[PDB]
Amino acid sequence: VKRTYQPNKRKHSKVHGFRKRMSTKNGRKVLARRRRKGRKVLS
Amino acid sequence: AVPKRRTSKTRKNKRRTHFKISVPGMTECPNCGEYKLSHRVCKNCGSY
Amino acid sequence: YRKLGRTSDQRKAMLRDLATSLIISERIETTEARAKEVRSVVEKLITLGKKGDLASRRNAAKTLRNVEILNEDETTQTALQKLFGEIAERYTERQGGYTRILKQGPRRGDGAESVIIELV
Amino acid sequence: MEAKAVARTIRIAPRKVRLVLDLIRGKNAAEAIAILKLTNKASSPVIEKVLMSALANAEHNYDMNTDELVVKEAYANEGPTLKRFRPRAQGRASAINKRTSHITIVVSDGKE
RNA sequence: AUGAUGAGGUUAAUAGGUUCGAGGUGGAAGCAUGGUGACAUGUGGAGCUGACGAAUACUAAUCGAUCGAAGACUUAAU
RNA sequence: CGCGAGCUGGGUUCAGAACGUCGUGAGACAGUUCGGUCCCUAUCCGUCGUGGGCGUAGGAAAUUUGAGAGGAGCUGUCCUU
RNA sequence: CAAUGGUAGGAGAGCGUUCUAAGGGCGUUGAAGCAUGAUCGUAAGGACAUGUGGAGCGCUUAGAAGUGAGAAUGCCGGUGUGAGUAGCGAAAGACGGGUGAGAAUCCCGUCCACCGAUUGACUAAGGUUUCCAGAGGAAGGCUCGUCCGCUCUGGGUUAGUC
RNA sequence: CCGAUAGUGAACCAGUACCGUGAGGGAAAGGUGAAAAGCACCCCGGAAGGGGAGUGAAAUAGAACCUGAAACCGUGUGCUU
RNA sequence: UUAAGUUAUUAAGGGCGCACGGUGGAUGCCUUGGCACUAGAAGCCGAUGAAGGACGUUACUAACGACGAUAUGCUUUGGGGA
Ligand SMILES: CC[C@H]1OC(=O)[C@H](C)[C@@H](OC(=O)NCCCOCCC#Cc2ccc3c(=O)c(C(=O)O)cn(C)c3c2)[C@H](C)[C@@H](O[C@@H]2O[C@H](C)C[C@H](N(C)C)[C@H]2O)[C@](C)(OC)C[C@@H](C)C(=O)[C@H](C)[C@H]2NC(=O)O[C@@]21C
Ligand SMILES: [Mg+2]
Repeated sequence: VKRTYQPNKRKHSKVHGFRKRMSTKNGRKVLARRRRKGRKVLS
Repeated sequence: AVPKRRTSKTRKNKRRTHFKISVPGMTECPNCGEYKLSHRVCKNCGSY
Repeated sequence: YRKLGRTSDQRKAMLRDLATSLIISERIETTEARAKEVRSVVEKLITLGKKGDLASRRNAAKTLRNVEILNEDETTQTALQKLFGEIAERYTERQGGYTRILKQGPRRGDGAESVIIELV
Repeated sequence: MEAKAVARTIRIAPRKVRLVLDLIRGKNAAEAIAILKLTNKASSPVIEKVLMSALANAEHNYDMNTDELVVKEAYANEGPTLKRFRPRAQGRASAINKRTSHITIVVSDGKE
């Protein structure tokens, strides 16, 4: 059966990805929290 | 269809009283003196 | 008789193939049940060979596979020709037997009693 | 008077080896070897190996003879188990314990 | 089901094969004749035939090994 | 109202729908109607068969009596008198 | 001389664990833990001896508390039982030769069988090194394994026109 | 005040394994010895292991390495059935 | 010898004690790290390109620090003493 997450590099990097989070202030937030947390993969 | 209770060590060891391997049907080989299975060809020599 | 844990078409085929291979090699290694069941087939083929008339040749052609043996000096001849020219003579005077069986110990991968069925 | 030989962390479940070690307990060395080499089980090659190690140890370290050698006692006990899983149905996973065995054999000349 | 039960292990018919037969099928192959051919007829109830009946050691039950008694006291007849 | 870890699932008792009735309404009625997922590898006792051990004052091969136990246990028509 | 069953519950006396203050002590001539024992007190519990153990720890008085577990379908970690039971995930294999400590399972060969609007050839998306040649066998392969999409070593992707 | 189920989630390549499309969520895991003196050689084995010899105070301190409880699994047996 | 009566032995296995092993990681002892504070600095870094990172850099080679084509670092003063 068709399950979820039919992977796609372009959409993955479009809906997510550094420049997309840097396009909205709320996007800028999640990077802020992820650095405060010391995350290694930020977007 | 599930065990209503534990099988104690006593019951366990009791059930497996008859669960054992038998010593092989081995006889001495007439050409080499090493043991072989009866009615089989000796694997050390290769006789009868 | 035995079924050998196998269907009818797959057994018919296995028995005839095993008989052919025995005829090629004159002694092979296999499990007890299949030796016990190829014994009769190979013995009956040799009987078809002890007559050599064209009817028995044509009739024994049913079972044997078509194989080629390279003898010494690069001489070539098929299973039928072997049966009717090199094995009919050997057992012209013997009135049975034609095969022996030598039990061997169990194999490793299973507990199957391997045996060697050989043309006597 | 006694010779030791041990195989540790053998990849066979101890209760599977113990069946075979329930035959060579207290028998002579030659008869014991003939049993192992002819018993058609999985653990048998790994135990025969231990018997040869024990007899070699006896000859090379104590210079006792390998004919009057009875098997004083031979046993097997659990080892460091390896834990694995099998993907079963409806997303559930069941466990598989790949066990091991610490096989011990001591052969004696039956004296002091 | 396995184990048991039963028929046998060479001083042997227990099973296989070989030979003969029962039963089943129904006129094998190769020939010769006739037909343009599709086919038909004689050989020849032929040929084939798993379990069914009998004979025959031709092949396998060759070699070997384990277990298994020596008989309690008491009293009465003896 | 024996028996669904032996079976079915037609009725009834989920969500869909529809008619009659009641309710302004959401909805409702033991009023109808069409449709609607029956899971479980048996541990113990129990039961039906089938083995091994031991005891029956020696070790054995065969034939056994029967303390008990179980199974059967039904009945029609015709003729004769 | 009288009293002493007891649940919700009230009252009193206490036993134990960690730490602190002081005093006094014990310790490689073997501390704490751990194990055993047939020892002592009315109880919570306290000693002693012998083994393992290889450095800290008792006793008196008094202070403080993360102070006492058997149950919460408690949480975490180990190990059972069911049991050598269920399962071994659609299918055709047989045999000769070789390799090895070991082979139904690896390599070669013959025969046989399955697909064949496809289990065949391409190419996208996606995965990223699984690709190739040597070597290995712990682990992963639902068995075995000398084998591999596994492990170790060294390699491999070449565009003016796609 | 805690001494590795505590004390930070994290004493140790930790906001990391891993999980999720993502926001996010999130672990487990310290201790050989004084010194590495980390076991020269020999023996069985293809190897893993082992058994001697040697190092060391100690090697049931041998690298999964201080102490090593209980559940649990074995091997003997004195007394029972 | 025959009767009549009585009683062992047995242990396929099991029970209880005892001894010796295994797994397992509790306990005791230990501290690499935490926690809560007191006193004294400090309490703005960036178009002079910041905070964070990515790719690199060693004799060999991945990781972690460190440092960036002058890359496991370069110049200088003062200490610095194998
Ligand atoms: C395949 C394995 C899974 O088994 C099952 O599905 C079986 C089939 C199921 O049998 C039954 O249906 N009844 C027997 C059939 C009776 O029909 C009469 C007509 C009807 C009806 C009805 C009524 C209301 C609702 C409802 O209101 C509603 C909603 O959503 O609101 C949803 N519908 C569908 C309803 C339908 C099990 C066994 C079921 O138990 C039984 O239910 C009864 C309520 C009580 C039974 N007793 C206590 C008297 C009980 O024995 C359960 C509840 O499953 C649904 C089992 C539970 C434990 C599970 O959840 C397991 C994990 C299952 N889930 C799964 O994945 O594995 C299963 C094993
Ligand atoms: Mg799934």
